[PDB]
Amino acid sequence: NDYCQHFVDTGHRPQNFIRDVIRLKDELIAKSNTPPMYLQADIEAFDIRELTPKFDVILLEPPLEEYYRKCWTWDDIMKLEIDEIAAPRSFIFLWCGSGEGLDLGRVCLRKWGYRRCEDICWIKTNKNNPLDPKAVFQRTKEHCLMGIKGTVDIDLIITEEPEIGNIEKPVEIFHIIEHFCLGRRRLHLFGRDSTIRPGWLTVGPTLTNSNYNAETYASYFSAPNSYLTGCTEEIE
Amino acid sequence: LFPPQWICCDIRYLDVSILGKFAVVMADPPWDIGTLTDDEMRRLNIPVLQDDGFLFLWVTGRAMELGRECLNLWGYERVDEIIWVKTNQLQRIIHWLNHGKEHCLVGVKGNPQGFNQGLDCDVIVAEVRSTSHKPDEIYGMIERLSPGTRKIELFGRPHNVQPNWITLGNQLDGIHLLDPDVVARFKQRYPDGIISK
Ligand SMILES: CC1(C)CCN(Cc2ccc3[nH]c(C[C@]4(O)CCCN(c5cc(NCc6ccccc6)ncn5)C4)nc3c2)CC1
Repeated sequence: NDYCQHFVDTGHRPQNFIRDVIRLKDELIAKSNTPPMYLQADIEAFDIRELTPKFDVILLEPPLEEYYRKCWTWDDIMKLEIDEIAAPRSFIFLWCGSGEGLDLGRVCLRKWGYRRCEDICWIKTNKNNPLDPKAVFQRTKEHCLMGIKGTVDIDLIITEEPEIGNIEKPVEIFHIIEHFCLGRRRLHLFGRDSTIRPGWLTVGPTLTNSNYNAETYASYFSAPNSYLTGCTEEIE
Repeated sequence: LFPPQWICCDIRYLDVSILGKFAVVMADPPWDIGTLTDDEMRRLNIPVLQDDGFLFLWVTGRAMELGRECLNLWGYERVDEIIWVKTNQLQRIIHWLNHGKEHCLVGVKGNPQGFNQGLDCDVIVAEVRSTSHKPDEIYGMIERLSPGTRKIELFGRPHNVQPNWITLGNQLDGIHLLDPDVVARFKQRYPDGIISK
């Protein structure tokens, strides 16, 4: 059964035929989650250094020109000073799309001081709906690269192609990150009102409200909570 | 021409200038992650194999970065990336994360014309066979992309031999060459029929 032949014949992408798409751990994550914090900021014009403390996890979702068929070019993304707000041992999750970002985003990771350790693929089914010039094939996926600096889940997210103009990335990315148990100071750059989430600081230009206070934020991680994984009990 | 041809050899030492120009190159190298060092990989004479065409390059682990490097050194621009989702016979998926997929980089060189860009998608779904054994779907995809053209695979194994394809690899069974111009340049370059150093 050749699913590529089938796709050429019918318009059904091969991923359409993949079948089939721990609790207490989610409870432990949900218990130790800081209250959602969020700040409206124009990130190009904003000294990212006043975001403190250094973060254990950074989720970086710049608005790529290709998502639309204010955009950020990889030129702009590469000039972000991500290394200035990353904890010495920290992790980054960078959405790179499916074009040149697959290479330029790897440049960014190295520029900011990370080495890649996972390539998480968002495979987009078109069960409800049977071109870049440089493209050779139809692009049906996006990549989210995972970076580490310093010293359960699989690397695939399968969902239906969102409606045109919908740029949301699948919420499953957050479950994957949180199940790694990498620390509690978590930053989502270029999030939206729709992505605000307990356990996360969201910064982005389209947010409509802010509640961020650097001292209140640092509050949540003072002793005896400085080094928690976010997957453990609350320290009584 | 048309039927499968192959050459058992060490790809490090073979003079691939005898083989001519190809519309498609596919390589599945033994990255050091009988392997080749990064320098050995950087030094392979890929650039002579093509003037205008595509390169399909299987990558994994840090070869994801290194393969991009060889890809650019050899003179290609990476313009696509195929992923093969690994399933069992029931279409379910088989360091930090478990891996459900293998990656194959797509590089373009020159300006190829007359190829049918856009017929397949960049995701393959297919069953796993032997360890290190690639899905036949890639040959179907590559055929629709550039039908009837000469293609060469590097580091293939005996099951990989295909019509329109010359397969190179050190576990193939001897030499099997049918293209006349290739037989000719082979005999000229290797009269006593041996290939070392
Ligand atoms: C689609 C994938 C899943 C397929 C598997 N992929 C990884 C993978 C796994 C197993 C492989 N098995 C071969 C065929 C080869 O024959 C095996 C043995 C050395 N091969 C050479 C090596 C060579 N020079 C150096 C040398 C010579 C002699 C002794 C030591 C070193 N010259 C010609 N062939 C190459 N490729 C493989 C690729 C991931 C994607």
